Amino acid sequence: ESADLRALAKHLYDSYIKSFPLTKAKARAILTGKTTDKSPFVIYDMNSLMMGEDKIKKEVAIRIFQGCQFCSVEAVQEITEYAKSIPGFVNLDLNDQVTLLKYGVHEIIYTMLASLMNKDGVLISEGQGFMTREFLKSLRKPFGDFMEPKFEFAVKFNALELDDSDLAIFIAVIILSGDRPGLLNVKPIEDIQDNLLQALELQLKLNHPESSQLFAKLLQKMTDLRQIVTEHVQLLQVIKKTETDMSLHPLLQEIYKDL
Amino acid sequence: RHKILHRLLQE
Repeated sequence: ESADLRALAKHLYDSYIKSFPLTKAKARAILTGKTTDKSPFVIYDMNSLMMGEDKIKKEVAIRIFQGCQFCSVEAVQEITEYAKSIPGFVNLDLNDQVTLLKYGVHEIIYTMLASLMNKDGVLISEGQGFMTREFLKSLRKPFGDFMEPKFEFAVKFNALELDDSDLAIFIAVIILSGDRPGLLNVKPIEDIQDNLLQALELQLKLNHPESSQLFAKLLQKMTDLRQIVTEHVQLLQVIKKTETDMSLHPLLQEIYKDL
Repeated sequence: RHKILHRLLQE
């Protein structure tokens, strides 16, 4: 019934608060100055970048791209911790869990990245940096076209004014996608996603009673996500070829290969 | 095959 679906939205929301340190809540506080706490160090150019190293953790584009690698890796670890709390996920065939995560974590990275973005830039190092969108375009090809698709998604996506408790179910719906290439056993995956989709719809009716067909609007964006992902994998294919001083992190390499 | 993922999962 409706009761069991609110319980599921609650379990998911709690796991999400526990698994993800910088939530959309904090991120909007920071981005609005409404935190009334220490503003982030703004990185708008080459000099601001190198002055910034104190609040952050050989070529600039190559250094930016490879620093995002450590962030991606800690994201994959947070998202993997999170998936394990999705009821019935860990009881799946371990080979299915790996496949769902492999195809899922980048779609969730771009989903949650949008929480940290406005039209002008994106929070970095857990909200204590803010790197400008223009500075990121300012990078040298093929690095100047890396974050611009994500800024483009984030501005349309942030329109739906979702909050952490909507995103917690939405994330879980993305992971439990029964149509991932290579799934040994689709049905029990689709059983869980059916429940999650029902929980998401309830949550969206309750938390946004004025907002209408937010549920429908949000399922079409799960498509926008897959293309920002395939576009992303190609741009890596290119720079893995054109730039071979660069090291791809082992974990990132496990994911993107056979994708 | 996916030894870091297998390991993050089964951790």
